[PDB]
Amino acid sequence: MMYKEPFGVKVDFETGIIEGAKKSVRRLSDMEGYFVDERAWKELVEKEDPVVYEVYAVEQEEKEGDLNFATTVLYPGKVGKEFFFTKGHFHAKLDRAEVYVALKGKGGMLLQTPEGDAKWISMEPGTVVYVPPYWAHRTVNIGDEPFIFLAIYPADAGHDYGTIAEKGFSKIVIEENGEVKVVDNPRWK
Amino acid sequence: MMYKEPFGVKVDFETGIIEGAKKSVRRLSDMEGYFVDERAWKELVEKEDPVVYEVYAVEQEEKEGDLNFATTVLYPGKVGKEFFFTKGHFHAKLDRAEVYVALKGKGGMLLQTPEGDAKWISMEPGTVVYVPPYWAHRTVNIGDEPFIFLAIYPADAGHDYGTIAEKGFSKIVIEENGEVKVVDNPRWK
Repeated sequence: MMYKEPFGVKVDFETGIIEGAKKSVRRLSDMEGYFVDERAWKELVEKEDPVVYEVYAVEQEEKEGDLNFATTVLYPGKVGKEFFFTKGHFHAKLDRAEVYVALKGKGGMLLQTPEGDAKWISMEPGTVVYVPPYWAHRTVNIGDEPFIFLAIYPADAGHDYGTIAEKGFSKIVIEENGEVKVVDNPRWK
Repeated sequence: MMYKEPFGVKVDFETGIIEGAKKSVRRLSDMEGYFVDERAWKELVEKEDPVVYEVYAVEQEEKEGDLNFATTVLYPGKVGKEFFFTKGHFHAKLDRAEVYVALKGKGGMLLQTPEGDAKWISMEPGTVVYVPPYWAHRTVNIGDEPFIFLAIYPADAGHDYGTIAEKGFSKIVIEENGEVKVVDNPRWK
């Protein structure tokens, strides 16, 4: 049979860049509906429209058994009181796991079951997080430097319904009085 | 529903040690039959019998779509002219990818299809390697310090060590006149 060609690629742990990867940039204007304080979001778009995160994906063709990987630079910031985050993956094939790996910065992972029972895991350099089957997840930057991480998902997991852009997550992550706080999301029904 | 608990663990990128992950120690005496030079293997066993490599492993119950992960401290050394390696596996379920991430040290990967065609990939820090479906593989240390790395594989890939001592890999990796060389395995048939 014709076997796939194996390869090695370099990754900078200080910049998350992979040479040759499929780059993708998400600005704040690409995240309408996602943050709670919708007016802060408007003010911050017109006046800067900052970069929220960069992804560097190395994805295969979507077969059972095969693996994709991805680095993300998630930049620091706030939209109101709420911390910058990724859009949030919820899988098409639900019982896939994912392994995330912290490379540089301070952050964490917001997780939730389909019904919205929530879990928060802190992430410093070196922390490897196992996302189990059936869990949604989104990564948040809770520090002052870019949070960079490597992600390893199955090729056949996908991203769709259970949508985050209209529905979202049971809890949000915010800064109250210097301190980090996982609290309830008022927009979650 | 019954859902699995997500978690974080802490991986030291300077030492390989995952906290509370449970070690496997393979000392030279556990790799009988693996290195071309059987007689240098006996000699080096009698005298010292060192730990060739350690594995700190976080596994799930094997279940299509779940992932394990594990670091390896592959210690440095040689058996005659041939550098120290992992025993290396074909998977029990063959069409399964892995992804490796090199953390410290200097090394490489040896890879091979069921029919024998080899492939060598340099690994230094930053090197992520995609091990595609249907390939066996073995990690090799080629410098004077430990080669430490992380691996993420499908939880149900299983473990075929049998084809690899019995038959071998088609190519071995040795030091010859100071420079690292990848050559044919005299054992190979």
